[PDB]
Amino acid sequence: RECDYCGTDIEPGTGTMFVHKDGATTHFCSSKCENNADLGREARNLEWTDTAR
Amino acid sequence: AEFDADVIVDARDCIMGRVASQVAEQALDGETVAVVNAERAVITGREEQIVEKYEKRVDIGNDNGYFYPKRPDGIFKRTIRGMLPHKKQRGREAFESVRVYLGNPYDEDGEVLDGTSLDRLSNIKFVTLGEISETLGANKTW
Amino acid sequence: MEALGADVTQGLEKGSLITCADNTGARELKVISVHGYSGTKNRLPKAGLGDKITVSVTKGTPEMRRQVLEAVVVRQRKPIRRPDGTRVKFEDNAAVIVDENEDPRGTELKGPIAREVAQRFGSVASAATMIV
Amino acid sequence: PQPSRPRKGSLGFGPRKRSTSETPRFNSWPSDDGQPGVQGFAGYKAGMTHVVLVNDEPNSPREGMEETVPVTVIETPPMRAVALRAYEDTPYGQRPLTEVWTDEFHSELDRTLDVPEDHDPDAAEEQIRDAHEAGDLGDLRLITHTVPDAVPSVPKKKPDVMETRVGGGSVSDRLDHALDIVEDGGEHAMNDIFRAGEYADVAGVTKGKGTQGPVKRWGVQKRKGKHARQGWRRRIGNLGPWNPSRVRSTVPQQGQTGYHQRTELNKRLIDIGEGDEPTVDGGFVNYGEVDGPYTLVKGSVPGPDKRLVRFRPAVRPNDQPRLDPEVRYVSNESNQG
RNA sequence: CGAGUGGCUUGCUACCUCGAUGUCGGUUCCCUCCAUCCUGCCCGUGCAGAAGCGGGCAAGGGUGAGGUUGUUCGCCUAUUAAAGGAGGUCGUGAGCUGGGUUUAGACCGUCGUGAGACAGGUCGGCUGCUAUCUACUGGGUGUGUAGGUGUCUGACAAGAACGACCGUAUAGUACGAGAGGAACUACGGUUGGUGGCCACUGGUGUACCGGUUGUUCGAGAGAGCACGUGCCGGGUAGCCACGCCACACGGGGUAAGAGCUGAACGCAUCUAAGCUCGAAACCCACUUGGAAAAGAGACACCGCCGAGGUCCCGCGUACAAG
RNA sequence: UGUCCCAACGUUGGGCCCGGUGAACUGUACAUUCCAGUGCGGAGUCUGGAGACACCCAGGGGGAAGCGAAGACCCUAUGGA
Ligand SMILES: [Cl-]
Ligand SMILES: [Cl-]
Ligand SMILES: [Cl-]
Ligand SMILES: [Cl-]
Ligand SMILES: [Cl-]
Ligand SMILES: [K+]
Ligand SMILES: [Mg+2]
Ligand SMILES: [Mg+2]
Ligand SMILES: [Mg+2]
Ligand SMILES: [Mg+2]
Ligand SMILES: [Mg+2]
Ligand SMILES: [Mg+2]
Ligand SMILES: [Mg+2]
Ligand SMILES: [Mg+2]
Ligand SMILES: [Mg+2]
Ligand SMILES: [Mg+2]
Ligand SMILES: [Mg+2]
Ligand SMILES: [Mg+2]
Ligand SMILES: [Mg+2]
Ligand SMILES: [Mg+2]
Ligand SMILES: [Mg+2]
Ligand SMILES: [Mg+2]
Ligand SMILES: [Mg+2]
Ligand SMILES: [Mg+2]
Ligand SMILES: [Mg+2]
Ligand SMILES: [Mg+2]
Ligand SMILES: [Mg+2]
Ligand code: NA
Ligand code: NA
Ligand code: NA
Ligand code: NA
Ligand code: NA
Ligand code: NA
Ligand code: NA
Ligand code: NA
Ligand code: NA
Ligand code: NA
Ligand code: NA
Ligand code: NA
Ligand code: NA
Ligand code: NA
Ligand code: NA
Ligand code: NA
Repeated sequence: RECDYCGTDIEPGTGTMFVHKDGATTHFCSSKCENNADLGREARNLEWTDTAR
Repeated sequence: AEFDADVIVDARDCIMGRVASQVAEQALDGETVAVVNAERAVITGREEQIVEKYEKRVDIGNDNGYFYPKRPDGIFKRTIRGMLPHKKQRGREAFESVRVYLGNPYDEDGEVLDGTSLDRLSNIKFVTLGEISETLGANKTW
Repeated sequence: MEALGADVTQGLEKGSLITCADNTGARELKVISVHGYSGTKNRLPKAGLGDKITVSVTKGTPEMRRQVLEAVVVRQRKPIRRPDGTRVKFEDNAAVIVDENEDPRGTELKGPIAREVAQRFGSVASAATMIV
Repeated sequence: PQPSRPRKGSLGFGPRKRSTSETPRFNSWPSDDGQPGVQGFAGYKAGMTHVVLVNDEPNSPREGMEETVPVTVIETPPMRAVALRAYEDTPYGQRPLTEVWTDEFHSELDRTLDVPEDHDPDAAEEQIRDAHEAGDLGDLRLITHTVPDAVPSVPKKKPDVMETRVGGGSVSDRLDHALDIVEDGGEHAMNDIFRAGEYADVAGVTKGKGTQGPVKRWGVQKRKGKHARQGWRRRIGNLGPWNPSRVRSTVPQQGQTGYHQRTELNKRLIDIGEGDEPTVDGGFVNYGEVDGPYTLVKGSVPGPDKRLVRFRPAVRPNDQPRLDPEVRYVSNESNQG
């Protein structure tokens, strides 16, 4: 699998599958990514993000 | 191992109590006694009750404790103790100079004290220490 | 009941107010009990995914308000674990009112439902839009 | 009316005190079924990671699917039987009779033992067989020890000596099987005893935590409500009733916690390999790198990383052994992050 | 109507304490009883089944959560296998709490000439002590057993280390007109308890990095203070639980009971002698402790001018000293 | 909203070990007790058993009807205000 935030390959047997109010699914590889999105940031602007690399 | 017993008594088919009483008797006269074949000693009565007594005594205890033996070794010696003033320095000595054995680890056959022998042909209501022991849940090593 | 095929960590307590996921005319539901669950001294009764609970209708239509009905937990905010180890958390906590046989009292279901819910309550499941 | 409630903690792991040996000692042994063999091994705890697997259980509806399982890595380099000990049967239990040793001693077995210089491996043997003729030969166990040197991550070199049991077909057979294992050099390995899939019991001396309150030591409650801001936060209401005018032992008090021995039951062996298949990136924190003879254990294991843990084929298994489970993916991802 | 047992209630008695044995209720934490609410094995039935009804053995384990009330009691809800009762100075204030009873202030009603009263009601109204002995939890130093290293044994001791439920198949089957509706056995799960662990999820993380408000070091660069981080964002290790692993079966002996063989009593009879079976209870099993078990143990090796140990030095898989 | 479910980890001052300083409470005597019993009917000290090698550190306070106050509650006094 691949992270729907950062884009880094997610390690099998690791992670959270967030489910939105509409129904959409978003897999995060870490708590860092979750809280970075809960702030209002987009993976594109964050430099350390592979999406941005 | 090695006990220069002046007297070697055989408990086989004998009434444990009567036996422990005569032993106490002698151990107080300095006599170095060694009781043998304890597992084969007998105590008259109704088995189902005789056991409750012994069981109860095992349950008994708390922090301080009430160490009651389960092997036919201990049971006998502990019975003998009760016939001695084990806490006075004279009776301690008399007690300690007495030992109980499982089976016969000696060369001579033990002797049967008078009137201690039980008649199997005339009595059907009695128990072998070994039985009680196994009942109490002791490991049958003999 | 039959295995959920997933490990749950209860997100609800007796007294918890949650969302009514259906067109029953109920909007807010209040937890009250947990079928087949007995706690321990002081422990407040825990409710988690796929649990047949007992509920008090908190908000809604003047006909549905204050009605003691059974229901099933379909979504919660606490992460629940799947076989492959991943975690699964939802947006809110919710449940759809149910009857004696365990068939939905309402017609349609609003919002998603965890796939594990299907295995215990198919009649509710076979009436679902999204099954995550 | 005082709602009921089970007591706080078990009276079965008492008295909760420090253990006598940092090395675990088994009290029970596996019965004598199959062929002659040693009933136990050892190794040093390395760390935690997950291994992805194929649902083995034929009664699992999910049978045959992917499934992530937690695994405690443990280093199990070959141990060495240095002698055969034989107990005899007396009306006072079982007592050692004699020991039959070797000559080939590990370059560092002297850091613990006063290694033999002049022993009689024939007369003792002789005496043993004689006890057997007589019918007073109780079980046979080998004195075994490890090679801490073999595990770089383990700082210690001084071998952890300990006795494991041998039980086979007849008594004669395992006496010989015993003799032979020894005669050579005593060298043996995990594979020799265990096999992946099988169930084993892992005994070990838990992580030590020093003195601790009753809350953490017995799972009692801290004070609640207003009670907690009063000057008592983590101590019980009372030590007991008026009479009996004394404090029982059954009442939870302050004391030593951890570093007690526990023989954790029914642990599954995922795989027994060699090399660095298990090792993590960065390195097993507070432990190091693994590369060599190992064993993967399902779930947790007593003790912290670097502690000696012994194995023994589960004596009270519940499930039938589902041999050599398929290993699809062992995670090497770092432990820090 | 008659005979009794217990000592929860109530009353009677005035032996005990007035140089004081701190109240009720609650809480917390510990052992217990059986007159058993559930769970195990039985019997009878106005026992078809399912579901009940009455009785027997049985104290292993459980017996929970909330609304009014200071309440105990009790009334009510929803769950539940069931949400049993009682003893321990009506267990527990050198543990907590202080809502009620029962100080001093005040109001109401009633009584009273009045001061003032009430077995009427209401608002406010304090919780002292540095443990000497004993007791138990854990930890050390000596002595005894009479040189050291390592490995053992097991008298005895502790355990609830496990209890219970739901579901699937057996089965829409047995039984029943029908409705309805079992079981043995095999599986999977939940819950309570228990022991351990940190790959994983979550907490913390005044280690660390970043953003930013005020002010001071002229600006900048870089920093201090803003309570023991200014605030905010992120957070490693570790410690943790809300995270994860593990926690039998089976034997042996019995109770209530079902039976066998069987006499006293030619017959009959489960009992008197004897024998077969049979409880979640009892013994083993299994976990933990345990040579100071005074019968103070066993083995192996090394050594008695030398084996081995202490201090010392670098550190912890250990740690309040030790 | 950590009041609670149900607790965790952290900070600061103590706490613990070392140097220095250095009190009080309390003390018929003996005193390693525990289970029963018995006694002015609530015993470490009597009776019967059980158990107990001595010394020490730390702890939370079960008991000494622990210490503190010649009971405020009750009645008595040919008492007081
Ligand atoms: Cl005891
Ligand atoms: Cl005496
Ligand atoms: Cl007779
Ligand atoms: Cl409830
Ligand atoms: Cl409290
Ligand atoms: K009084
Ligand atoms: Mg409560
Ligand atoms: Mg980590
Ligand atoms: Mg990660
Ligand atoms: Mg009087
Ligand atoms: Mg008092
Ligand atoms: Mg009864
Ligand atoms: Mg029926
Ligand atoms: Mg009980
Ligand atoms: Mg009281
Ligand atoms: Mg009580
Ligand atoms: Mg008290
Ligand atoms: Mg007080
Ligand atoms: Mg008050
Ligand atoms: Mg009031
Ligand atoms: Mg008041
Ligand atoms: Mg105080
Ligand atoms: Mg600062
Ligand atoms: Mg006395
Ligand atoms: Mg007076
Ligand atoms: Mg007065
Ligand atoms: Mg006057
Ligand atoms: Na007799
Ligand atoms: Na006993
Ligand atoms: Na305070
Ligand atoms: Na205070
Ligand atoms: Na009375
Ligand atoms: Na007095
Ligand atoms: Na009270
Ligand atoms: Na019971
Ligand atoms: Na109530
Ligand atoms: Na009292
Ligand atoms: Na007080
Ligand atoms: Na009180
Ligand atoms: Na049985
Ligand atoms: Na000794
Ligand atoms: Na807090
Ligand atoms: Na005390």
